[PDB]
Amino acid sequence: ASGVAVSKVLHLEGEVNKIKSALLSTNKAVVSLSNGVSVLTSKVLDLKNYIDKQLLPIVNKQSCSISNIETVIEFQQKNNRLLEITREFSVNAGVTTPVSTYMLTNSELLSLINDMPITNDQKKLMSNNVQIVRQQSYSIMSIIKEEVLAYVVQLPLYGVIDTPCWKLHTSPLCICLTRTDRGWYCDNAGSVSFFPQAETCKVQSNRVFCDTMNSLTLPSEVNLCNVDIFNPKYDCKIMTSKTDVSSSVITSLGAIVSCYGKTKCTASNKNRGIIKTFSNGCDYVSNKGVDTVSVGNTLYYVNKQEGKSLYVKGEPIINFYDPLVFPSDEFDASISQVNEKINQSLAFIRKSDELLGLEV
Amino acid sequence: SGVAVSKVLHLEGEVNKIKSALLSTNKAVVSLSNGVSVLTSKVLDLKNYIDKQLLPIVNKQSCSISNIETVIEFQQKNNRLLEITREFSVNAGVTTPVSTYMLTNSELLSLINDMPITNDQKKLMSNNVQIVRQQSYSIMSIIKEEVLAYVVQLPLYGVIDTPCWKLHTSPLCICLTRTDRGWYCDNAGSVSFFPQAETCKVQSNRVFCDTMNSLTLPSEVNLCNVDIFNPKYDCKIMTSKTDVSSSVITSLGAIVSCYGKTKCTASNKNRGIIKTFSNGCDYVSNKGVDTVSVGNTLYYVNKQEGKSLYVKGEPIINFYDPLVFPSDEFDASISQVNEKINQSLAFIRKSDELLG
Amino acid sequence: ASGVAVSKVLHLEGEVNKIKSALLSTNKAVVSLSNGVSVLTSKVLDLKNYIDKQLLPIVNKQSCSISNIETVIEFQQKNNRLLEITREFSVNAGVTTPVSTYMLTNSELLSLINDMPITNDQKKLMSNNVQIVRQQSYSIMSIIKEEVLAYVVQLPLYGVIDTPCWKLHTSPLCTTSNICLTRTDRGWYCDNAGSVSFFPQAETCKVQSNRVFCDTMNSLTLPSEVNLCNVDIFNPKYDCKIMTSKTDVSSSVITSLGAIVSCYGKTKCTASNKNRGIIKTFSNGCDYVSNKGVDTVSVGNTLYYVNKQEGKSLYVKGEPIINFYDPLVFPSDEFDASISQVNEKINQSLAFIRKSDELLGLEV
Amino acid sequence: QNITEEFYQSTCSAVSKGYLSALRTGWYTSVITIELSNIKENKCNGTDAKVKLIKQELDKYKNAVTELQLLM
Amino acid sequence: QNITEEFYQSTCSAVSKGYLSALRTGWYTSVITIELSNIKENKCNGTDAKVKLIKQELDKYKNAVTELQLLM
Amino acid sequence: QNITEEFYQSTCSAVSKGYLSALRTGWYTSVITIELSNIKENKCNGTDAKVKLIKQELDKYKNAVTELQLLM
Repeated sequence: ASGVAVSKVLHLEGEVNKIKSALLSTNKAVVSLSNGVSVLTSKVLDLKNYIDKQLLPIVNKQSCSISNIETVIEFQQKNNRLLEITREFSVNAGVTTPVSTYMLTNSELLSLINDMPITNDQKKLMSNNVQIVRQQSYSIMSIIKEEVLAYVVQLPLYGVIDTPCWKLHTSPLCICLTRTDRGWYCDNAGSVSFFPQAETCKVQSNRVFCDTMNSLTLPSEVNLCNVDIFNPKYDCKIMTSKTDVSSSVITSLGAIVSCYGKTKCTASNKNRGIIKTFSNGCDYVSNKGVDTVSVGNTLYYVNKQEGKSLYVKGEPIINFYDPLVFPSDEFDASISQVNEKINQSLAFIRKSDELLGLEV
Repeated sequence: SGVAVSKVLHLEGEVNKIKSALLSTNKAVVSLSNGVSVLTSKVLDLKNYIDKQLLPIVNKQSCSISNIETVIEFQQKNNRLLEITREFSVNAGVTTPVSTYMLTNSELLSLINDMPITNDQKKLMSNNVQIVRQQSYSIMSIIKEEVLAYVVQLPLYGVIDTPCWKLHTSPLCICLTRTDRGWYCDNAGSVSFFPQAETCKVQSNRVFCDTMNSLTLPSEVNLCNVDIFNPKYDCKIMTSKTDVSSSVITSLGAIVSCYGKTKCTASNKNRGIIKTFSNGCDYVSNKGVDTVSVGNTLYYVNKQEGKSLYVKGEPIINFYDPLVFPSDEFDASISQVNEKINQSLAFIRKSDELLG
Repeated sequence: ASGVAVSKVLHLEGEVNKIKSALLSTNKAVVSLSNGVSVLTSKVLDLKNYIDKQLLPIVNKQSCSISNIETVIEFQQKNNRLLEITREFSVNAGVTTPVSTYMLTNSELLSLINDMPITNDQKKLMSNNVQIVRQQSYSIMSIIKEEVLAYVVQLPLYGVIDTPCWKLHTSPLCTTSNICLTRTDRGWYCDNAGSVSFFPQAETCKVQSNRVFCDTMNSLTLPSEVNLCNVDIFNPKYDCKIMTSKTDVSSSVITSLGAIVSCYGKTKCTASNKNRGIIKTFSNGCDYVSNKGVDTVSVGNTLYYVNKQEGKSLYVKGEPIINFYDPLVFPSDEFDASISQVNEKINQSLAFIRKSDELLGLEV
Repeated sequence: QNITEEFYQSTCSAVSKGYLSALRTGWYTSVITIELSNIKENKCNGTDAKVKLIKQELDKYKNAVTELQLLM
Repeated sequence: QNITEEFYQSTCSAVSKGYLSALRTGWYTSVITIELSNIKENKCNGTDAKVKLIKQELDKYKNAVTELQLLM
Repeated sequence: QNITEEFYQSTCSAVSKGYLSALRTGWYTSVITIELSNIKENKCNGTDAKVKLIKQELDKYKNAVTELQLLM
């Protein structure tokens, strides 16, 4: 139909120009996308450069400080003991007593004891009273260098053991007399050893530990001084007075009272108050039944007074460590979606090339 | 022939060009696909760095800091328990004086206002907490991992507010020297006498003694201060058949006993030698004399004031420089990238619209 | 109306329709890519928001804790000494002895010594025995505020020096019913200005080498005649301080260079030696034994040690502590190479479009 | 100044008058007790695997307490 | 060896000759002073909000100083 | 109870019988030695460049050891 055929060719002269425009828009479309991606790309690069130049170095300085710190803290833990010993020698100018448990631990003390040149009876005794042994010991710094410290421990050796001791107390008697040989007495080889300074004897339970260094040796006759002062077999060490006098001496299992003159004394009890009044003379009172004794206006305590309990509570300390976790899986899913979209974008192009037809 | 083949054929010379046009446009799109594939892998590897390499290190560090903090806080919240175990460790379980770790001031006062004594005694101790701490013991009693227990043992005073006095003695010239030096305090109608210096503490006009190792005497011993052969109490004396000379330094001065061919002299830090002693017993006051010199040995009647020392300290500073990110600018560039994609889809929608 | 021409026209539909489809696929191709990049973009945005909102703040809290910690640790290091001094005053209720090396360092002690009002002979002596001087000193807290601590150090001044001293030991002595004597004036003796000073408490004298350091405070002054008491007790020139006993008695006193033995009555004594055992038996009387040849002495059943007994060495080993710091490094260079490749691909993608526009044409 | 000093030439000696006494004649005993603020150790991998500070601190402490337990 | 020892049988006693004296007869007093290297606390949010180490350290110290202030 | 107490009115005095002795008459000396677990300082840039903790800790220690070396 001659005239429809011209209508066709018009559709088309006219088609080619439209498909020209079509393609111009498609190109601008592709240029827009190029730019997005150029920008996006630079923003990824800057992101990495943040991590590498800004973040990473800070995370290393911190790894280093933490290492420094830990090391220091571990210095003080792994030298806890060397460090305590130098504090001790520092405070006391190089000679301490008693021998601390930093200076000499229990398994070491026992070690040394089972090596001392003494009988098993002595070795056994010391093994039970490690406390007293430590207090009669010295610790004498001997060689000190940066990487090693050295010091002599000096423990006591007992020349005799398991002998009857006894502690003597005295009060006035009424002219007046007072025995001036108070203190500890222990039997030594056929004689009595007498220790007159309280500082030299330690006592733990029924057990006594004295230092013979400043002791006096006496004949066994001194014990007759306990019943008769003018005992003709040993002249008693006494102190006189031409005037009335009165006081109280507090012993270990009670207390002596010497009440002479116009002075008034009385033993009381924490439940019944005053339970005895002393007349002129020498009485003795047991710490079982009496709790205080009162000479004139001064008050003696025959027993330790039990007091108020104190209690300091503590709370558990807690450590809050909240870890940082990343959404790895979801992420990979989105990147897996992005590779999927590129795969099919190349499909659509391969399809298009095929109509031109480039095959690839 | 009814159509103009010349329009048809011309309309081809164009068609081949637009074919080429589109082949280049495809290659253009294939190039971009590849960029994005590479870029995509580099984002993935970036995340995997953060998740596998960086994140775990940031957690190990959160953990070490927790460990450390805890340890440091252990030593702060047990400051006191830890001092007490050091004390008992050093002294083998019995200390004196009673430290302030062992017993704090509000606790010491707590215990004092609970002691079975008068308000006059409670008040006295409250003012001299120092002396009271030095006459106390601290005896470890029960020790387990989670709790420590120990008896504090404070002193109780049976009498208070009594006249005390401290006696000094020097030689006198045959020669005599009184051998009853030491403190003296009035006890119920008698004098208590404390002969070891170690047993008495003194703070101001106040004295604190321990009756434990004391001798009880009649009030007649005080006549020994004026007359030695006092017929009412035989004085404890020590003789010598030969000339002798020395000096005793007291609290408010100093005694001098200068006998024989010995030369003594009291001096003063401003005028030097201000007195020469002849044979006999003189006494010198610490107000006017500063040193006394028996023979060649030199006694100091007063503490010599010395050189001040001073150790300066500097404030320690802590440099914490925080790490901040350019959030806003960034979002602006990503906002730009979404804008470009929006209009890239516009240009395609436009193009599809011309195709049907 | 028709002919070949009608063919050619259907042919031009022929190619033109194919190139229409070609372009439809190319558009869908571009829409696919747009979406990829939209997703990728959001995933980069979320990546940054992780670093900014989640990671960054934790890295700052940590910078802060490390600062806090360091400061605290540095507090205890830069106040090591102030902090030891408060511990000392705290433990002893404000008065310590001896004067620690926290309280007073060596260069300071020497500083003070060369400033004391004494002769160079005394200044020199103290300089050598800093140990003894520290043990005869006190340290008395005086003013204590939060930012500053103050305390008096109290060192001893020696009124005389370089005088003959000697230490006297005594044991019992006995007629052979018998009587006994024991001299009760044991202790140190030092010459003071024409008289002897006598120190009877062991606590008051320190001794270092041939050097003695006593405190005149609780001392007795005696005439030089007391020294005749060492040879004759009933010396008519000074009545000796003695203690009697009407009964036999026997013991041992251990001195510095040996040991005295007093063996009377039915008691048996013997000096032994760590190599030959018992090397002497004492008869009734007073003997003396040197610490060079004798190692123990044995009165009755009690055993005296004339010399310190050397014992077992102990040794506590230590190991070097190590610090493992393994730094975190990033593959910067390779990365840049991939990003450099991605910019290269975009460059040539624009080339291919510019080429295409040129055939349409748009000159660029 | 309450404290003064008389010197007796007759008996070579000085006395220091004017002090006020306080004679100890008894003991007061109170039992003080103290709890430990314990540390609950949170277990996790730290920076250095050989460094167990929390533990090494408790060990150190449990040890000091053991040495003392053995003095009795 | 300057130190020797004579033994007198006549008077059961040993003497140890050859020491050199130094008798204390006075006191020298010097006033030492020591400043604190204080810590200026930088305020910011840390790892654990309940842990204020800088403060707890000063508190600890201010306390030790208070207890001593009360001995006078 | 092994420990008892007799009181003699005749001689104002109390005796406490029933103890068992242990008289020191000698010394036993043992030489203990102790090594330092030293710290090998790993050198690197930390958080604050002015803070050299490892060093300041050794310095502190080397000092304590110097003061003691000077007592001999």
